[PDB]
Amino acid sequence: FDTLLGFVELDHIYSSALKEISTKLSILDDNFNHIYKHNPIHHMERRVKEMRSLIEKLNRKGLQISAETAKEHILDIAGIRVVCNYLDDIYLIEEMLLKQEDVQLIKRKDYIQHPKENGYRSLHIVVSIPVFLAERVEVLPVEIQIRTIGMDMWASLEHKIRYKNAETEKYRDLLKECATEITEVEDKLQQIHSEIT
Amino acid sequence: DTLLGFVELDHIYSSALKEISTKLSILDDNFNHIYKHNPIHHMERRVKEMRSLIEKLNRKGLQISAETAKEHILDIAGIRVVCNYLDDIYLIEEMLLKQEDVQLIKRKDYIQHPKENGYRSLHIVVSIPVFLAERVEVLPVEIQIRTIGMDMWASLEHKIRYKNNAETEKYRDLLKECATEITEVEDKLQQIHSEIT
Amino acid sequence: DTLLGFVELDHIYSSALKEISTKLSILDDNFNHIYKHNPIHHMERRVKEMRSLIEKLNRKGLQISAETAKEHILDIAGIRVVCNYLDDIYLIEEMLLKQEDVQLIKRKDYIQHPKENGYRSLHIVVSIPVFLAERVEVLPVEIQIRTIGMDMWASLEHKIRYKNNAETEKYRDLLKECATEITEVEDKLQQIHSEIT
Amino acid sequence: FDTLLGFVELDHIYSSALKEISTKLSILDDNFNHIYKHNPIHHMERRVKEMRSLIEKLNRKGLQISAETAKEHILDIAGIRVVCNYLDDIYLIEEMLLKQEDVQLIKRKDYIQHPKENGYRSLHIVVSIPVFLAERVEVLPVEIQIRTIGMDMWASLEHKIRYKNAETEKYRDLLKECATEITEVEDKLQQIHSEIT
Repeated sequence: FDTLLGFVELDHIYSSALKEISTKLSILDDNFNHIYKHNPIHHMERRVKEMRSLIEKLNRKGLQISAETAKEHILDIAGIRVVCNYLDDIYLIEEMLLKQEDVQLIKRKDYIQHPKENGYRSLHIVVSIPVFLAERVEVLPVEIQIRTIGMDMWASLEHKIRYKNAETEKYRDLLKECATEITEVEDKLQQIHSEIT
Repeated sequence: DTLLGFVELDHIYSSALKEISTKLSILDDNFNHIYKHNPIHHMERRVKEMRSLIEKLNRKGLQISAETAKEHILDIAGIRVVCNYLDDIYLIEEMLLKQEDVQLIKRKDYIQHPKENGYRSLHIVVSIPVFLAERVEVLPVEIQIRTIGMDMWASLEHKIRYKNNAETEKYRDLLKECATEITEVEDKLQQIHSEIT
Repeated sequence: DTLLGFVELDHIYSSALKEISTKLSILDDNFNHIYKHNPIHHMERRVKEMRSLIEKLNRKGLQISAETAKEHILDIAGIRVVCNYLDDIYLIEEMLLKQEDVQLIKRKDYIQHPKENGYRSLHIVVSIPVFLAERVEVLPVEIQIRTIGMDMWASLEHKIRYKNNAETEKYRDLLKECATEITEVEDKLQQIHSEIT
Repeated sequence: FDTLLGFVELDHIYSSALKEISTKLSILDDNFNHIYKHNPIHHMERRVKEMRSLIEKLNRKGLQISAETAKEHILDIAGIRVVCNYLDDIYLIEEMLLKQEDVQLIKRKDYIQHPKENGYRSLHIVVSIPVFLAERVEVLPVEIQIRTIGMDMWASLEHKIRYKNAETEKYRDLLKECATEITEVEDKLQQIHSEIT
């Protein structure tokens, strides 16, 4: 059906958006290491929301179900997580990214500055990037989650408890202890690395 | 010190290659999504090694430094885009050059007018911005767009000149015949492919 | 349940493809280190999708399950090894089949004896052990070894049959001519390459 | 010089060795995730010792300097670090690897069972693997260091203090605190993950 075709196109163009941001981030990481001897980025992961998740979300909001609706109302269709070696790399990567001429900052939420009640810590920014296609240019939003390795280890276990669902409450306070415990050890590693660089 | 400049040159022109690769990969994928055909067969990136920069500077009587190479050699970074069919070459060019941040610097169409020795390729030098940690660099990249068959020829011819160049005269008439025979069969394959699409 | 078997089939035959890819990549690299020439131009792996397994099972009147497919279809996993020159094909075969953990199952040389329609490739089915988390599987893999030119032909011919197959008769005489013309030029390029090496 | 050639060959064949082990590990990781919903491996890194480090080491031992000497006396010429998500993945990966028919265990040292005085924790195993080359098979040793993410974060900062050299003593006891602090939080994450899987 015609409606179906748009969502296939949607997956493809947002994947291209991820390619654009990944290359910028890789170049930033690589040049920081060249000038300096430190790679701010440990690894990255990319994902594009599955069409079924998009329709569900659109259904939830009571909106007309098409790809054009999806673009307008869901801005983390494309997501990239940037896992950093040290806490200062997180803020630093953001500065290096957002000062680029063709990167527009759309939304920002700093769960490192303001941790979640559960203990989740990450830096969330939505940015827009031009994507040049065969016969047009698309300016597309991309959700970038920037975090430390420890933050990433915490968030993945928490996530694995939630979706797979009564266990979350059972582990809620102990996961908060780990989020606190992970924060503390990462600032000690941060301040040792700050001193020697 | 002089040597460091060339390491810097390699690094930043390699970053330029990543930027242009991503654009091309996105074009190829979008072209395929629209017309059910992948124009690009493969790509190969290369930065000219410092010894290839110096002899070219020497041949021009230029002072031997990375900044002189930067100013005077526009194929320091080169990417070969190998296409499945001859008409794909000109579609990749059109799709690339209409991007606002891609500027055409030089163009020479050895497909429209082959070299006497039989060589064919479309050469365009374009400029691309590279966003680094603490500065932006606009760098030229030489793009050689050719068919698979043109690439097989050029690789062998390139493998006649560099190793034991004296024989370049010995095979010149036979390599011209092969270039003609490759052209002939690629036009037949092009028109069979055009008819069914 | 039946569906799960096929997901398992895809996964383990994909692992077989990784094992054989690594062997071939190591052979290519070592051949290059000794003789200053890379025999392999590129490779493409593919697992036949479940719909391609079922119709083949149906065509044979076989019960529709992953275990029946496993027993009766030896090209579930296929890798195409595209070589730079015709003589490289037989050297890759010899180098691969002498490995103690590679067993030849089937061989058919369409280069020595092309198909009437013009197709050429060397087909060998080999078995490879795949070491999994909790068991070892010895799985067959169909390897199609061909030159770049053979690959261009087969891709177009393959693109005549599957989409709008009626025209397969229309282009049959013209595709035969192209296969002949590709053979002729690849033997000239082979002998120029052999002489300088 | 003739001696030089052997060391070039050495780098190449030990790199092939790394390719063989990487593929096995990737298949193990991927199959564990298929059967179970957990990827034991977070990431891997490969390195082959630089020729200058090999000569220095041979010089240190007062041995004749050739590639053949190097193979005999240096068994971590090829090294792969396997960074695991949880502490139990480390032991588990080892079991899955060493039960494979063509993997021979050569040496083992468990710094997780027995931490270093500084606080370093990792599992070190040297294994041998057949590498099939163009015209021979080589059974080559490979050093595999298996560790947790936290262990890897600890070890990299410690390493960055040592090579870059009076700072090591300054940070010695504080790095020991982090090694202890990292251990504690990783066993809490381990026991939460053990309970829900």
